[PDB]
Amino acid sequence: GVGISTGTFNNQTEFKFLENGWVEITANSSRLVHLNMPESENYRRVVVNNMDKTAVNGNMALDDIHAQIVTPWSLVDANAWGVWFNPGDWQLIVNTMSELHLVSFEQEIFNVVLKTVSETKVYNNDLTASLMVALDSNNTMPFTPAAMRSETLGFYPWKPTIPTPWRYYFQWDRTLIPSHTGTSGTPTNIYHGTDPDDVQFYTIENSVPVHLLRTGDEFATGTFFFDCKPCRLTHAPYYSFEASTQGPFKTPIAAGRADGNPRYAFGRQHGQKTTTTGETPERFTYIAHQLNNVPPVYPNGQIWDKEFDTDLKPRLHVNAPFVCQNNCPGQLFVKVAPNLTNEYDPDASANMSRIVTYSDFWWKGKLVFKAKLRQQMSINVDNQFNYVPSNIGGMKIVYEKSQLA
Amino acid sequence: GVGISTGTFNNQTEFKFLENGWVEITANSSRLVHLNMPESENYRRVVVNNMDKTAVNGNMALDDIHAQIVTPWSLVDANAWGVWFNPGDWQLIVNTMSELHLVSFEQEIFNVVLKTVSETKVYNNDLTASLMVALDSNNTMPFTPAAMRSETLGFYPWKPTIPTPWRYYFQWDRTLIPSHTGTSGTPTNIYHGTDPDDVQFYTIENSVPVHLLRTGDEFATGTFFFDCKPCRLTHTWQGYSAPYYSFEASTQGPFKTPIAAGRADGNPRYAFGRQHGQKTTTTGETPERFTYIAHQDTGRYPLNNVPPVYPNGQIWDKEFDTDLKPRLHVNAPFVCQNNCPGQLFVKVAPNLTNEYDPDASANMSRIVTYSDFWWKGKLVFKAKLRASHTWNPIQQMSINVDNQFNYVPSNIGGMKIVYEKSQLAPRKL
Amino acid sequence: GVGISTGTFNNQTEFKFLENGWVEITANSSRLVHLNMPESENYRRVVVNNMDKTAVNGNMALDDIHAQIVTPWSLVDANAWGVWFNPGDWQLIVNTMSELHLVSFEQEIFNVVLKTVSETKVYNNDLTASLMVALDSNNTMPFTPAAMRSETLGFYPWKPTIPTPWRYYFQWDRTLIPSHTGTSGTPTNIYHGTDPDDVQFYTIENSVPVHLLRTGDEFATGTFFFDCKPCRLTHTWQTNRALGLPPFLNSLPQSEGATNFGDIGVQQDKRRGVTQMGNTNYITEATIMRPAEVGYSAPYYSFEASTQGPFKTPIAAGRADGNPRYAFGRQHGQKTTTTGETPERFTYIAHQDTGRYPEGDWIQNINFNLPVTNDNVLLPTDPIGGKTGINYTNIFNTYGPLTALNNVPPVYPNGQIWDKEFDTDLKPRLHVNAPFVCQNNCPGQLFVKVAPNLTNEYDPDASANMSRIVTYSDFWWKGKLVFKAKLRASHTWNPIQQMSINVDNQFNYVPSNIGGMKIVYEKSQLAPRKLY
Amino acid sequence: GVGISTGTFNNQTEFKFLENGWVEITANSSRLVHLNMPESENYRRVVVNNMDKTAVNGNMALDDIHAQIVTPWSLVDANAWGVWFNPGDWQLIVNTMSELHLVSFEQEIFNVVLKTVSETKVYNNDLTASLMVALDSNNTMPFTPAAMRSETLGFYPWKPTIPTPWRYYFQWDRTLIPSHTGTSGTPTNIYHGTDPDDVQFYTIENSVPVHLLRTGDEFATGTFFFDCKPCRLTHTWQTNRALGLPPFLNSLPQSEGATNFGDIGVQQDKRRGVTQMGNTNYITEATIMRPAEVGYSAPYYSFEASTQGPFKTPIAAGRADGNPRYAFGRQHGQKTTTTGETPERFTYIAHQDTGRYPEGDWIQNINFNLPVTNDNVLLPTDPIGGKTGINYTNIFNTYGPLTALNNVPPVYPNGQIWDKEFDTDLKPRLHVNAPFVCQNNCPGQLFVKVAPNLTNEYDPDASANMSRIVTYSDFWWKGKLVFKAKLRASHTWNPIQQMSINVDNQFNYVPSNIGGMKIVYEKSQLAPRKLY
Repeated sequence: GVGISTGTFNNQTEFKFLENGWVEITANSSRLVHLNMPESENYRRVVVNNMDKTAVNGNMALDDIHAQIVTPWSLVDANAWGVWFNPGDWQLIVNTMSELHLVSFEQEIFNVVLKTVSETKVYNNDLTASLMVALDSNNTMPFTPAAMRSETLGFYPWKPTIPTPWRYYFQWDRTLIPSHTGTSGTPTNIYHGTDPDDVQFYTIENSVPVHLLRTGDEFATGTFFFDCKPCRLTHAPYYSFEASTQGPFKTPIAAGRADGNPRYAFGRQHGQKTTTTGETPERFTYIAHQLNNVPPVYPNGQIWDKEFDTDLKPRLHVNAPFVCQNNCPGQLFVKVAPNLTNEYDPDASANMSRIVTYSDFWWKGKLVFKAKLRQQMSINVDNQFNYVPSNIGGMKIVYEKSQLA
Repeated sequence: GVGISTGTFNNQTEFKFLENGWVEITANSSRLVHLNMPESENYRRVVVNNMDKTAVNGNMALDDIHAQIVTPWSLVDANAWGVWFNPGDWQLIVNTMSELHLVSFEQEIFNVVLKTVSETKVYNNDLTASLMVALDSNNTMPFTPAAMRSETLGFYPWKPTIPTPWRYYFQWDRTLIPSHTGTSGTPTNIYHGTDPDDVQFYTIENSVPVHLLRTGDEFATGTFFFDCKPCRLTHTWQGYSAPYYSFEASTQGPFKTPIAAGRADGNPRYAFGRQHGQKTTTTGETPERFTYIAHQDTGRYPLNNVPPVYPNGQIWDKEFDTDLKPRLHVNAPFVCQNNCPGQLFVKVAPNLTNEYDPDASANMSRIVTYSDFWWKGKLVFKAKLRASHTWNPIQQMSINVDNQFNYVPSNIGGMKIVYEKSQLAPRKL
Repeated sequence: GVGISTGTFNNQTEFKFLENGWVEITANSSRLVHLNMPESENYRRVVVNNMDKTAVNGNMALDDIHAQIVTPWSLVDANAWGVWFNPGDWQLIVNTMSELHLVSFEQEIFNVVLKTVSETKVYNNDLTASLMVALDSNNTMPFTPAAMRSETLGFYPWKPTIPTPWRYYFQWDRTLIPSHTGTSGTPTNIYHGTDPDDVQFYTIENSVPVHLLRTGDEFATGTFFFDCKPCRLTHTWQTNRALGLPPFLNSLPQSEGATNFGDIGVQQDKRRGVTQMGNTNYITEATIMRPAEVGYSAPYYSFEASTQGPFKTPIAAGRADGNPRYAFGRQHGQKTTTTGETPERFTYIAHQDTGRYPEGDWIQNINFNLPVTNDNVLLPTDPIGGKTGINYTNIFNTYGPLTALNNVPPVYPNGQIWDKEFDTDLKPRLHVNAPFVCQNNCPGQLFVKVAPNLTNEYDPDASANMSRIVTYSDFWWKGKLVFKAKLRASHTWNPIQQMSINVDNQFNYVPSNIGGMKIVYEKSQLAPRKLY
Repeated sequence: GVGISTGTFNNQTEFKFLENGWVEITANSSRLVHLNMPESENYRRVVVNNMDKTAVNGNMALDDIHAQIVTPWSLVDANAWGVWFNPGDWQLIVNTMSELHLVSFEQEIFNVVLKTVSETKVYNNDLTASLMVALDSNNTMPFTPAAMRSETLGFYPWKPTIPTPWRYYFQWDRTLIPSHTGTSGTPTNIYHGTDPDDVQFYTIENSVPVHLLRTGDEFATGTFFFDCKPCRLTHTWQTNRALGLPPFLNSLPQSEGATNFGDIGVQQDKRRGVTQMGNTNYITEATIMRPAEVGYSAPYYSFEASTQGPFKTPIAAGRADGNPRYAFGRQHGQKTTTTGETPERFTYIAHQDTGRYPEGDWIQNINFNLPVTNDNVLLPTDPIGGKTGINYTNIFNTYGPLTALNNVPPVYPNGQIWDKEFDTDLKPRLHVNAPFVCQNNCPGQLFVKVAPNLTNEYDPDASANMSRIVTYSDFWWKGKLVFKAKLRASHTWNPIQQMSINVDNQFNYVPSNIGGMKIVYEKSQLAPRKLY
C-alpha cells in the first residue's frame, strides 16, 4: 500500500576488477525529481520568429526561427557525464584507464509522491492521483538529447532536480539572404510555411504504452545493452555557414585547434557555483590537449547519441564520444495526470479547470562500463577550493580533461 | 502497511548462566527518537576562529579553532554504558563479575511516524514521505564517537531522545606560539589555510547505500560480532609518569598530551546534560560534572587498561589506521581490532513545495516535517563470575543513607544517574 | 490493514455439561475501554500526609500516610465477579451448584482506535500513532488488585469503561502513638523517610516486554491455568452446640404449642457423658466435650502498628464487626442516574454463622462454684483497665489447634475472584478478600499506555515538561474465564433457601425510564451443609 | 482493505425451470441502508399511558397502554413481499403458478461506510470506526416482525432505506372496565404495574455474538432452510350450498331469457335425499346434508380482556369485519411525492368467499312450524339485552369439528411472508398475518448499531449521558429468498381471471414527471380451485 518503501537510494561507484587487467565500472545515480503539472494539456504548434531582431543587416547568425510542438510531457534524460560521477571517480578513471566501453544501462522510478495545494497555503496528499510514465523502447518519438540545450538531470546527488519540458522541432521552410554591415537594402527574410510531405505530428499517447503509477507502485526499464566501439583516453573554413530550408546553420568542424573548440554554457543544476546571483550562466571553452574520436567532457558532455537514419553515415559525431550502433536507450517521459474539478464540461471552448497538483518521485539509474587499465590529474593550491563546499553551502563542478596520457 | 506495527519495545537485561562459571549478559535497549529536518540540505564547510579569546596572552589552552563539514544528517549512537544498563544491572555486573567480554551488537529502526506542521499549529500525518537511513557497513566515513561530546542517546527508557546532528573534521593548517599572561608582545596567531594534499570530503549519498523508510517498514542491522580482549572488573592495588599539563602542537594546532594514568590530574572529568545523568527538573544551562577517581593507583605523585565509566563512558572505539598502533586508548575499555559496528545515519527526506525550481540560488522552500521513530538494539556481553580467594570480603557497591535518593524519582519527574566505580575488587598483580 | 476488524465482541455465558455431575461455565466478558494519555510521562515519588487530620487527638484511625510511585501506565483489571456474570447467571450458579473451581483465564485487546484533539473541537484519526501494551507474565511487579479500591472494569457490557492509573506503594517509615479525646499533649506523629535497604523502584520498561499496537493489530495473552482449591457455594450452620449426639429426651411433649417443651429426665450432676472440665460433676450441653471448636474469637477493632503505620487486624469470620463493607461507584453497581459523589454501600452479612457473640461470653474461676459470685466471674460488663467502653472480649483470642473455619464467601458483584499467595516462608491459611488463592503464580497483569505523540518543538536537554499532541485511545477488551462446578443434590426433606425475584427487589434488575441501571448484592452460600 | 469492494449489488429474479413442472424462483434483493447512531446508549424502560383519551367514556378501543424496553439496537427486517418482488414478477407468479413453497434464505451486509459530522457541515470519513452487527440464529430474542408496523426495508431498489429502531414488550398489568357515553360514573382505569414472576430483560450483548465491521469487511449469514407447508395461489368458491350433487331437474327451460328458469318437478315435501333435520320431512337445499361446513361465523368486533388490557378477537376469513386494512408510508407503496402525514390505505377484499353474511342468518325453534311465527325465530333485526344495535350474530360462534378453512392469502406488497410458530404446547391451526409458519425456527433477526465513538472528556462517573462524536453509517444489504412453485394447468373450458394492466391502472406502474412512484396492491389468489 501507501506505507511501504518500494526502492533504495544508491549513488555509489563500484570498480570490479576482472581478469586480464580489465575493470567493470558500475556508476549508480539517484535523484529526487520534482514535477509540476503541465501549463496546458493540449499539444501546441508554435512558431518563434525574431524578425525584428534579425531583419537588420549584419546579424545573419542571430536567427531563431523554428517551429516546434509544445508537448505537455516532461523528459527524464540522464545522458550526461556529470549525472554519474563525482570528481573522485573521474580522476581515477582518467588517471588509470586507457580505453572505455559503454556496456549497459537501466532506470527505474520509485517512491512516487503526489500532493495538492489549496489556499496562505496548505499541502495535502492525494493517494488516488497517478503519474503517467512512458518508455520509448522502440524510439517511436524523435530522439531529443537534453545535453545540447543543457537540460539534463542535476549532477549534485544531494539536491532535487526537475525534468525538462519536452518538445521537438516541427519541419518548416524558410529563406534568408545574408548581408554585411552598411548594405543598401533589406534582404529577403520570410517564413514560407510547412511542406505537407514533411508534416509529422508525434504524440506520446498514440505512440508509446503509458504506465499509470500511484503512490505505491514502480516503473523499471529493462537492462538495455550497448555494443559501441571503445573510446580511447590515451591521446574546415572559419567564419563559415550553410543554409537549407531549415535556415542558416554554422558548419561542423571535426576537431579542435568563442569559436573553434566547443564552448559550454550552463546553469546552477549543471555545475555552476550555486549561490552566485543573477541569470548569467558560467561558461568554459574545452581547449583539449589534442579517425580520432571526439573527447568526453566532464560534466556537460553527452554520453551517447543516435546513429542517423540517412543513407550516408558520418565517421564521427561532434557532440558525443559514443554513438548507438543500431539502437539507443528508450527516452523516459513523465506527466502528472489530469486532476479535474467537478465543473469540467468538454463542450466549452475554455481550457479545463484542474486541481493544482505536483509530484515528487525518486529516480535511480545504473550505468555499467568496462575499461582497460593503462599527466597525473591531482589537486593543487590553485584548484583546491573548487572541490569542496563554501561556508554558506555553495558548490561547483569545474570542468576537467578526459585525455591526459 | 500503515496500520500494522513492525517491532517490539524492549529494555530487559537478561543474564543467562553457562558452564565453567561464565555468564551471558544480553542488554536490550529501546528509545523513542525525535528527528527534525536539517536546517539546510547543502553541505557546508564551516571554519570557527576564536581569535578574540585566544589572542589574549595566557589563553593558549582555550584554543577552539577548527574546520568541520556540517552534514545534513544525524547520527544515532549507542556507544555509552548508560544506554544499556540501569544502576541495578551495573551493580550486579560490578559486584559479581571479574572479567567482561563483548560478543555482538545489532540495531533496528521500527514504527516510523512522519508528521507535518501547519499554522495555532495543527499536525497532520503525511503517510507517503520517507525517512532516509544509511548504515556505514564498511566504515568508510570518519568514526565520530558521540560519548566524548555527551551526544549519545538518552539513558532513561521512558524519556524520548534526539540524534546528534553529524559533522566531521575537515583539515586546517594553523600555528600558535604561546605567551604567558603579562607578556607585552603579541605572539603569532594565524589560520594558515588547509593543505591540498590532505583534503577529504565525504558525502553519505556517494559512500553508503541509503534505505528509504516510509511509515510502515523497517531497517535491521545484522549482528556484528566483536573480537575484543577481556576487560578487567578488578583493580591492582600494588605505573608510569608523564609531563604534567604539557601541550604539544602540530599542523592543526595545540593539543594536550593524553596520559595513561592519573592521581586529581590525569583522571577524566565528564560533563553532561539532562538526558545523560543530570537531574531532569533542574533549570539552567550549566552541565553536571564529576571526576572519576579510579582505584588502580597507576599514577604517581608529582600499566593497566582504562576503567569503564558508568553511565557516560564509552564501550568500544576504533583502532587507529597507522602502521604502529598504541598500547591502549584512553577513552574506551574495548577497542575493535579490524572494524567497529557501523554508524547509523538518519535524515528526514526533502518535502518540496510547488514553488520549487533549482535555478534559484536561495534555499529550497519546504513543508515542515519531523519524524518520531522507535529504535531498538541489543548488546551481547560475556562475563566470568568472581571467586573469593581472600579471607576478608571485598568492597561492594551498595545503596546507603547518603546515596539513597539518587536512585529513585523525586516528588515530580526528576531522575538522575550518578556514576559508580567499576573495579571495586582487588587483584594480585 | 487499517480497515479490517481484528476481533469479535462476546459477552455470552455458556454452561457446557459433563458426565458425573460437573459443569464447565465459560464466562465471556467484553468491554470498550477508554484511555486518556497520562498527565505526565515521568515517574513520581509522591508522599501523602494528612497530618492536620491526624494531629487532632483521637483520630488514630483516620491515618492515610503512604508513599506511592505514580506511573504513567494504566491497568486493565477484570478481577471481580460483576465483570463476568450478570444477575441471572449468578442466580443459576448459587442456586444449582455446590462447589466451584477455577480452570483458566485469558485476555486480548483488539480493534485499537487512536484519535487526536485540536481546537470548537475537531477529532482526527491518527493512524500511525501507537498504543503501548505490556503483560507481566512472570509477576515480577507488585500485585495490585483493583477490587479493593472499586477500580475494576465496568459491570455493564453496553457502557464504556476506563482503566485505573497504576500506582504501587513505595516504602516509608512512620510512627503514630495513639491518643484519646482531650489527651495531655501532642503524641509523636512524624514521617521518618525511607530506609535504604527496602527501596524498590520498578518500571514497565526495564521489567517486561512492551508491545506496540497500531489501529490494525491485536494483542492476546495465553490461556493461564489455575490450580486453586475449590470454593464452596454452601454454608455451615452448626456451632459447637450443634455437634454430636443430643441428649436423650426421656419426656417428650404430649401437645402442640411453643409452651410445651420437651424435658431431659435426669438431674444435671447425675447425667452420663464425657466432659473436659475434670473438676466438676455437672454435665450440660454448655460443658459436654465437643470434638473441636467452630470459629474463634479475636480482638475486634484492635489496631497494630508495624514500621509503616497503624493498621486493623483482619478478622477471618464475621458475626457488626468483622463483616466486610463495600463502597462502590456508578460503574460498579450504584444507580447510574444518581447525582453526587456519595458511594452506595452495603455490609455483606454472610449466612455462614460460626461467628461469636461477644456479649454472651464469660470467663469464670477454675474452682467452678456453679452459682458464681461476682468476684469469681469475669463478664463483658466488667471494665478492663478502668475503661467503661472496653471489656475482656476486646482483647481475647481463642485461636488454637482445635479451631475450624470456612473460606470467605464470594461477594457478587463487587468482590474479588482470585488473589496471589504471599511470598513468605510460612503462608497464611486463608485470605479475607478472595475465595481462590493462586499457589504458585497468578494471571499476569495487563498494562496499557498511549505512546508519546510528540510535537516539533521537542528539546530533551531543556528542563520544561514535554509538549504532546492531545491523544486518546478506545480499544476493545475481551476475556474468557472458565469455571468448573458440581451440581447439588437434594439431601434433605425440606427445601433450601434460594435467591428469587419478589415484589420488593423487582426494579433493581431492570432499567429505569431514563436508562438508569444498578446491580445489587446477592448472597453466595445459600444452601446448608453438614459440618459433622 | 479500505479501497477494495467486498460484494456486488444484485436485484435480479431468476426463473429456473426443473422437470415435472416446477419453477425455482430465486428472489434477490439489495438496498443501501442508512443508519444514524442511537439516541441514547442505555436500555430504557418506558410506559405509555394515555389515560386522557381512554378515560372519556366510550373510547375503550383506543387503549394504547404498554410497557416496552427501548434499545439502542436497530433491526434489518426483510419479511415483506415487496422487498423481494416487483409487479411484473408478481404477475408472472400469480397468473401462472398454483402452489408456492419457501425453500431458503440468506443475508449479507457488505461495503460498510462510516462517516462523522463536524460543524456549515463537513462530512469526514472515519476509517477506524466500526459497525456492530448481531445475528440471533438461536431465536433467543423476542421475535418482532416489522411488517405489522410497516417498518420493513423499502420496496424500491434505487431508493436508500433505514432500519427500524428495535423495541420489545415488557410485562404490565391493566384493567379497563368498559363503558358507553352517558354512564353514571368513571369506570376503573388503572395501570397496576408489573409482576415479578414475568419480568424478562433481554440484552443483545449478553445473548448473541456481536461482530465488529470496519470499512473493508463483510458479514454473511449462512443459508437458512425452511420447512413450511405449501401456500396455494388459488381460491375456493364452493360454499356449503355448492357442495355435492345438484338435484335432478325435470322441467328444463325451453327459451332463453332473464326469467326463463328451470323447475324441479317434485314437491318439496316429497323429494328424496338425506337431511339432518330429522323431525322435518321437507327436503331442500337449505336442508340437505353436506359433508362439512366451510367457514364459520364468529362474534364480530368483539373485544376481550386479559391481564394486559383489552384486545380484538381475530377472525380467520372475512366476508367489513375480518378483512385486513393496511396503512403504510412512502417507502412501502404510497406515492413518494405526496406531502403530509396520511398513510395510503387499502382493505384486502379476498376473492375466496368462505365468509359469512350476518344479516342473512337466523335461528328458529326445533319444532319448525314452517311459516314461522314471530316468537319462534331470532332474526338479525332482534335485540340482545335490549340494545337495538346488537343482535345475536354479534355474539354468535359456530366453530366446530366440521369447520374447513383456507390459509390466509398473500398480500402484495405489504404482506408478511413468514411467521414464527408459538412456543405453546397447543398451537393455532393458522396464523392470520402470513401464509407460511416456521415449525421450529425462522431466520435469525439481524441487528445493527453504530459503535460508541467517544470523545476525550469521557468519565463513567458522570450522571449525564456520554458525549459522542456524531456518527452515521451507510452499508449495503443483500438478500436471497428462494421459492419453489408449481405451474398451473388449465382444466376448465373457460379462461380464468388474471392480473393485467389496463387504462385505469396504467399510471400506477410507471413514474411521474417529478420522479414519484407507487406500488398499488395486487390480488394473490386468482385461479379458482376445485374444493369438492
